[PDB]
Amino acid sequence: IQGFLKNEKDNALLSAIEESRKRTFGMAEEYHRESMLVEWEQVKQRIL
Amino acid sequence: TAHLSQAVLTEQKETSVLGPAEAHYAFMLDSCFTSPPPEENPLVGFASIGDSSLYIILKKLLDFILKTGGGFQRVRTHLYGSLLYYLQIAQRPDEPDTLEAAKKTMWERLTA
Amino acid sequence: QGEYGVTIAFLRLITTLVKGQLGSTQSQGLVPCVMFVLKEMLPSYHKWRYNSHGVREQIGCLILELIHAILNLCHETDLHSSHTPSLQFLCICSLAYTEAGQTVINIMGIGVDTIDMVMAAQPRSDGAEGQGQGQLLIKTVKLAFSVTNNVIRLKPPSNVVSPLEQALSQHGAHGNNLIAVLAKYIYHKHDPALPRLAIQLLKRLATVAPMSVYACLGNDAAAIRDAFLTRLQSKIEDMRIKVMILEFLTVAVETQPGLIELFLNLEVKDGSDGSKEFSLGMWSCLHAVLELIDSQQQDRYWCPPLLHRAAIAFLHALWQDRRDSAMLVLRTKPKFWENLTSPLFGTLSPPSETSEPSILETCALIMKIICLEIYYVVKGSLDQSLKDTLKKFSIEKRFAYWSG
Amino acid sequence: AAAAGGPCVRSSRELWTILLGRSALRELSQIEAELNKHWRRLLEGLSYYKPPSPSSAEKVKANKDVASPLKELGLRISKFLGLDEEQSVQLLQCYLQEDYRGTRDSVKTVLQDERQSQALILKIADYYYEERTCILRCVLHLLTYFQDERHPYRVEYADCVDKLEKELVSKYRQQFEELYKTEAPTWETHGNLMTERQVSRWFVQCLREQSMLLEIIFLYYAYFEMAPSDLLVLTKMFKEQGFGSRQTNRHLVDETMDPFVDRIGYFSA
Amino acid sequence: NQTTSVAKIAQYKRKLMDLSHRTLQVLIKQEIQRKSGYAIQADEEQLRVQLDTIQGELNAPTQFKGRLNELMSQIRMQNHFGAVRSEERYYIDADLLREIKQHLKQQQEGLSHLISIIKDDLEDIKLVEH
Repeated sequence: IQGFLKNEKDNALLSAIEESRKRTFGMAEEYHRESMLVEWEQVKQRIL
Repeated sequence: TAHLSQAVLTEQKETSVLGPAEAHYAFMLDSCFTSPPPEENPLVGFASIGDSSLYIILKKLLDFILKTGGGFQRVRTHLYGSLLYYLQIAQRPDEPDTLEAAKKTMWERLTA
Repeated sequence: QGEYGVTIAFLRLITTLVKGQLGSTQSQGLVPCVMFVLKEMLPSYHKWRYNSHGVREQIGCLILELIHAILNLCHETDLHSSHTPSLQFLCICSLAYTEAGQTVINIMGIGVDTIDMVMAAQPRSDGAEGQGQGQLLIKTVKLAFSVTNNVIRLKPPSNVVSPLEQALSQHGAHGNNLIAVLAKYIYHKHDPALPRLAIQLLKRLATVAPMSVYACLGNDAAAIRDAFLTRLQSKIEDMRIKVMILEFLTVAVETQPGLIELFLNLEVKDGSDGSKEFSLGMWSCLHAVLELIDSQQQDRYWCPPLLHRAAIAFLHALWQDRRDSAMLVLRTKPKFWENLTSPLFGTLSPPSETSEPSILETCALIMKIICLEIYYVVKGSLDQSLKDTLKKFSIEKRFAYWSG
Repeated sequence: AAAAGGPCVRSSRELWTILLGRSALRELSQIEAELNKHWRRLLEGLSYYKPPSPSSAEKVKANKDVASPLKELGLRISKFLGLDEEQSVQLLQCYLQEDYRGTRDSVKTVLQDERQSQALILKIADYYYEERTCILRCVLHLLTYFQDERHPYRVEYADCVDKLEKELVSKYRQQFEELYKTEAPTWETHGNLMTERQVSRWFVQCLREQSMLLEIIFLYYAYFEMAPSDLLVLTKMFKEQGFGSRQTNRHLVDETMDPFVDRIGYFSA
Repeated sequence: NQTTSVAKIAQYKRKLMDLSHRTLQVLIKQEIQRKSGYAIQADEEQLRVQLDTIQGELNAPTQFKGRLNELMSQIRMQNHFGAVRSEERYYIDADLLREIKQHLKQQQEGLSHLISIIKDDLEDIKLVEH
């Protein structure tokens, strides 16, 4: 019961870190993508 | 705190099959474009996500993070892990980038 | 602490302040107190600690007496001043759209057998105003039905079902069907005000629910009918229960087809000539309707006009809504047209004397039945007791009387 | 039953609903004629309902108007309630007229599934306990109102009290002694439905009936002189019983029952 | 003789129902008699949990039995008003009805060829499986 209730928790600690990491890193691509698209969402009216 | 978070993280999703959580997305599927019905906001058990109990559990966890002295490093790692799982109860899920959600205007996104 | 001395004082205070704000613009001044009751207290008082029994039930009773007071305010109708919502409109919308409404549903959902069980458990024979826990629970559940019967009077007309109206008609898959619980209050004997407020709500779910009231009773439907009919027949019953049963059966003709056959209970036969005969079967509602209009028992038991009106209104709907499988089975009854037309052979006081207007409706509704029968039964197949009743109406010059 | 022109013998609960003014009835003559018909149930008290008899059983067997499964359940009700076979067949047909929450024909399957037949016998026990209670409630209510200047049926209630007076309290005293001395019912004596939870509910009803018998004796002697002979009898009776406390069956008392024992104690005082 | 075969079938299916209920009442008693004096088994608790679930579905007031009672109440009330809905006997031309018959004919002989081919091919494939 005590190796089981170690491994449940050490996996749960890694999991609690992991979605915070990988959500913040996916949010790095998407932040560049909308920033690129918002500077472009200035430039085409500077053009027009 | 992990199992509290996991239980809300099924509640949210099966109330998005046979509960109130689907309603503001199910209504978005109607062919209604002039003089709509009213809108009402049901919750039932989903209202418990607003308890005083959940705010008391947040305090008592921060109070214990302050009361644990530095050398209790293994106690502090389980409490920082607890506060991460508690802050997953306060997590918004991933919404789908639909060409229909992209129509909801800057007025609806400020008057919902 | 689990004890509510200031809460009980506050609910009594706001109840008295609302009851004391009729004829005043100060109703805006109680909105924060009323919203605190509708949001923080009404959704939560069943979720609290208690140290003693009946205290929760008195808090629900006092919350619903405040809400019943708000929902029986008048408005002195100005139509031109301010853009501000009334204390009653804010209460109506809070009950239509939130857990406030679901708590009123949950209190109507307590069920009759639960009230009967509390009254069977009591260590007493309670006095007429003795607020023992069953008579207190009957006050709380009557107030819940009264609140719902006022929200469904004061909702503005709109093409929209509110969550209160939807949760009044929804099939909660791990619970009782609510309409079956609402109808089961027909069994309650210890206060005749409770089944009347339930039947008044059923007369509205029959005209607002997007699903049949008969399917919503299912296996109970015939047992509930047998009980409704036993009370409609019973010669010790509250006259106003008989009125509300007959008017709920009028609405069963107007909007609930699957429910009205169940109550008509037509027992059928094969004809010698390939036809189908229809008869008033052992549980036909029309056996009680035919007694309530019989002149030759009104010789003995005074049928008070508001009840004769209700029996005649049900007969007008059966003729309007072309229910001929029952009309054929009334046309064939001896004395039917003589008893049915007997008020048109009475005499009225002038309009400047205080007559009961249910008699004016009774005569107007009998005139509608005569009109519909003579129009539909094209110049031939009309009954001979009707043909000689119209002849009697002309010979007695009742044309000239009803003209005058 | 409900097709033959037999004079139906009312429940005490129908009479109770009328005397409470919760029916539609308003005619002095319709309350007079029912009191002058029913005063003997009030003056028979709880002993209006009697124990089983072989002659009652043979009338029930020989009857042709009660369909046999209602006799066969009536004979089971008779054993389970310690009740006369004709009164059990009455009680069953009153329940099937008042509180059977089904159709006239679902009565057939409730008399063919034994699981439902047992559930019907148990609901008829609870109906018998409201019936016995309502005989007492009617007398308590006559004694509450026969002297009130305000009461709409005061004269008809006094015209009942003078017809109870000279036999009432001595029989209600006998019924109190019967209820505190009687031994608890058993599964051999009453049948397999007489489990400890029904023996408990029987004893709670016996403690209710003991307290309500004394409540009616108190609200008699508040208007009529107690003789020294009968203070001396009542003092000896309450001395034996120990003012409610020393019941034959005190091995059945829980924390919900001793509040009825203190109500017997308050009236014994 | 065709009608006599229908009458035989309408008896012989009902005689199989008698015999099936008799097989069932024999097997029920033989299994109780075979396991008498033994504790409840895992095969038998599973069987009861399925039978409890099925008996729930059959008694649920919103399932089968409840629905079947309103289907009857709707069909009767619908028919009561259908027997008042006034035939508006419109006209359709004789040669419009001729070409509608010829359309439905070519569609039906076409369906007959598809109902050949699915039987033709389904017997042919069984000659590869053996």
